[PDB]
Amino acid sequence: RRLEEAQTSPRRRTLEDVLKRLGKTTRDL
Amino acid sequence: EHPAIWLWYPWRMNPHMPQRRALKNVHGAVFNDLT
Amino acid sequence: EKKRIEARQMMDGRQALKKKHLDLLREFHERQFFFWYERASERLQNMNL
Amino acid sequence: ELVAHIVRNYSQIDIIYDFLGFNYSEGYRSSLRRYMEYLQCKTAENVRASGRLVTGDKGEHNILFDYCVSRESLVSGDSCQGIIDFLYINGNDVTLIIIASDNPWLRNRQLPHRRQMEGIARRVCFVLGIPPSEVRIRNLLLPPTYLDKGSIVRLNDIVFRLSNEQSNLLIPWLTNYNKELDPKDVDYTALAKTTNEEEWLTL
Amino acid sequence: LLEIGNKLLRSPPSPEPLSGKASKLYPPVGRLRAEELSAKYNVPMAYIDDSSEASNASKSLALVMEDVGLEFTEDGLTVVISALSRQGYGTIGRAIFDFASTMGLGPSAEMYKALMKYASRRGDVNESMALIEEMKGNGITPRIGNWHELMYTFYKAKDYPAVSQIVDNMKMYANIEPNEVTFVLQLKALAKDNSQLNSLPEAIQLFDQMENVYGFIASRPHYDAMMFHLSQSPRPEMRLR
Amino acid sequence: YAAMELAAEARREIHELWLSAETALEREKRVQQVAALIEKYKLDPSTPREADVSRGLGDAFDRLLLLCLPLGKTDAKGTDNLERLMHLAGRNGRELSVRTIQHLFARTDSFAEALAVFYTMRRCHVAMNMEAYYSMLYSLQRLEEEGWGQHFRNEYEENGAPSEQAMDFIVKGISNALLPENKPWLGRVMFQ
Amino acid sequence: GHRLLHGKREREGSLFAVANDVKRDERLLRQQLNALLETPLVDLPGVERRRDLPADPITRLFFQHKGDHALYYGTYDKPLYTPIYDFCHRIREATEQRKRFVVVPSTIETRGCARVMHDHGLVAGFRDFHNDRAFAVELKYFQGDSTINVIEPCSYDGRTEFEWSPKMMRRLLNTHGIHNRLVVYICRTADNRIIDHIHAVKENIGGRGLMMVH
Amino acid sequence: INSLLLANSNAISSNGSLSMTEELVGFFTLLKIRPNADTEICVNLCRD
Repeated sequence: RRLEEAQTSPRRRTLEDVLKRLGKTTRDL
Repeated sequence: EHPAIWLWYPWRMNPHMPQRRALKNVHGAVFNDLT
Repeated sequence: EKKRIEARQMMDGRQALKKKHLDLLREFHERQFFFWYERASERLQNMNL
Repeated sequence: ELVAHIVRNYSQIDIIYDFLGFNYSEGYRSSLRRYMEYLQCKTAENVRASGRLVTGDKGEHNILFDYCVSRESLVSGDSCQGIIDFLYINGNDVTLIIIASDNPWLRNRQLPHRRQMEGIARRVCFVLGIPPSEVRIRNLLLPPTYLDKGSIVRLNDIVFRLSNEQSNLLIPWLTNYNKELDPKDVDYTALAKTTNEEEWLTL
Repeated sequence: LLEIGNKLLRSPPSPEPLSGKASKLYPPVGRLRAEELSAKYNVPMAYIDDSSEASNASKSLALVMEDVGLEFTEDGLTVVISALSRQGYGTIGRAIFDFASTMGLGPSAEMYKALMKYASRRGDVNESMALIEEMKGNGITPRIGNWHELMYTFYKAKDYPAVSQIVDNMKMYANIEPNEVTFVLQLKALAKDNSQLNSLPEAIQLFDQMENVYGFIASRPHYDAMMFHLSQSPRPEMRLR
Repeated sequence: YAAMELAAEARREIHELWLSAETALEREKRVQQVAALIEKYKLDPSTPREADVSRGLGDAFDRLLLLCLPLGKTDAKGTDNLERLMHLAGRNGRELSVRTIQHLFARTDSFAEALAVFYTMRRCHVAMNMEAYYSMLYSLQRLEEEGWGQHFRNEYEENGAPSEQAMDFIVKGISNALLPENKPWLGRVMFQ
Repeated sequence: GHRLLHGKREREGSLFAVANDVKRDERLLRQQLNALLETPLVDLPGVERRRDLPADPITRLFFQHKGDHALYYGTYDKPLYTPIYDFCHRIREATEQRKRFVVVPSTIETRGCARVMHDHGLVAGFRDFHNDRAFAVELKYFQGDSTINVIEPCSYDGRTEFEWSPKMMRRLLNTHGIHNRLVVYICRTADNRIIDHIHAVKENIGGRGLMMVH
Repeated sequence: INSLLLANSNAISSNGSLSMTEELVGFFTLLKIRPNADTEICVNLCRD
């Protein structure tokens, strides 16, 4: 019952996000 | 300085040694017990 | 199969025990070498004469 | 229909399936890591995860670190005493979770030494600035291919400091997760009894 | 002695220094901590007084032990534990045993035998074997006295062949030669063993060997054990013997 | 005849100096105070004859050797202080005890300081036991471990969480060493 | 790379501390190295792992579990002429000399056969029975005379071995037209467990013959 | 020690420490060994 009720009741992929995930900026390039 | 000790039945103290025995036995098994 | 696997594992455990005992012997030989150094070193001192 | 319902409802049926000892390909180590990280995420409130290291807050010292894989790491012809699977520090306490290897001649090299435990505690104190007074390590042993219900409840009790009712509230299926130690292996039962009955090595 | 032991069991004393004065449970009896004193001078914490509650209790126990006529040491604690265990006060005996063992008067194999005497009178093989395993776990090699106490545990438990098995197993694996008391117990068990058909010939040969091969000279207990066995056989040769 | 009483007086002065430098907070006062004795009693190896009080310093010699150790910074040519006493010991053929070596290397604070002491001992021909050698190497091992632990703690506050290298150092420890802790069986033959 | 271990010595692991002698004993040296390699251990016989412990509770009581200190146990050493032949010869000589203890080699067959002699009541006991090199047999006498009258191997020469069939075991049980529980014949079965002819005939099996004793 | 100092300089990401640079300088000060022009180069790179 708990499992059934808990099943019932409940970005951008650009260049900048990739570069910042990698920890580098366009200027340092 | 230190706490008082209130009883020293003396014979109790009458009764490393394994270290020497083991090392001497090892030396004997290495050299002194060989053809 | 079980018996043969146990035999193989026992052999490997024996190898490990040999490793430990060899490491233990190395110390004894190191200490024995030390006695030789003292005795040998002194005998050479007298050779200077 | 039944498998669709299973996948929809039991989001960690894979963890249950691997815990029961069904997975012969990889065992239960990865599922155990996922379960432990899941409980860490629900026990902390700002959790950052990485490949092998998951951290909570900088004050509560809630860190999980999967050191290596004991089964593959252990070579059978070497003499080394410390090989652990996971390392979890909760506040001021430290625990080493090791999945006991199926080889009785390697379980003994798997269980770390007292002085190595002391060194681990000392390094933890140096790195995280926790005083040496209240640093205490517990060594934890687990069955090789599955988990026991007793093993899981103890893992929750010491690693996460949550009781039985708290555990069953947090994860619904633990209530009736019924597993026992296979009687065919007495060596593990004795070794785990001793290790889990040990006291907190405190320095 | 039972009073002090019951106090120890019900409310164990504290090891904190300057504690025996503030407490009315263990009132006083008319910088190099005690721990390192005992560590470096091999002086048990019982023999050093830091005005602690445990030291107070130890003084009281030593007073009682000397009053009753024995001495405060391993030897006297063995006697005290044996006396308590022969009157069914097993819990009090164990309390005193643990208190002394923690206070520094070690757990000798003879102290373990004095502790086993309680299960010996009762006949509790499980408890006696548990005590043997406690010795083995604490690293005390069980001795001939402990083996006699296990033997007598089985004897009072009415498992007579267990006594013979214990003696044989002790000889072969524990590598301790049989004692005269060993023969006394083993003849006593053979006197009432029925597991086999050969109790009487086995006892006859055992007596003959313990006299001839072992060199021992039979005493009153040996004679009594042999004659009690020989008396229950209506066979004229055994009556003559 | 005066050499004997002078050796006794130097021994008593070293006794009282060991107490004086019992809370030696400032490093400068201690190092120069111990340096003063060297010239005042002319302990330099240039005095082989009876005038040397080193041969008469039966036990206070070790205390004097240990007193001049902490040289963390502002050496002012400090290492020569240790080197002179070490040369005296080497020429006298005095064998340093394991306890003396352990206490000496205990008073060090940094891995480089301990390394400098070790190389001073190797430059001079001083004698000791294999036990003392193993204790010395264990001291260097612990010094390295503490230094790396300090570095990782330093980094921990900036990064807010321990690094993967931080935890892997917590588990592994210092890398290859002549007395590892994953091999606790080795060292028993030497240590007693 | 991987190098294989050829002999039993290499497989069991052996330091070969001595210079070139490959067949040097090494048992003592390994024993004392392991001993100083440690005191929660008692001088009772050790077993390398728990599941090897005896089934009988009283024997489990005497046995203790030790990880690798269960090896190299023993005090005595090993004193052509296969071990059963030599065992019979030594016991016969000691019995004729009216001695008390006979140090005799400890192999699977010799040790099982000595246990069977104990069960049938020909030896008073043993010492150092858990040794894997040699163990002492405590011989038993009755009124100046020795319990063992004759003891001889199945291979009267040191060379030829035999294989007793169940018909052979029944032959022995009914030897010379009597029912024969008096002289005891020992046989090692196909399961490497040593039994006397009474049990072999009861179980309808035979085995390799070891000796006879009475 | 020049190679160790260059290791420190190139190890800005892999356990880079100015205190460890100070330790390597202490090696030169205390071990009684003449510094070098390449030592100057490496101390400059570590400083940068």
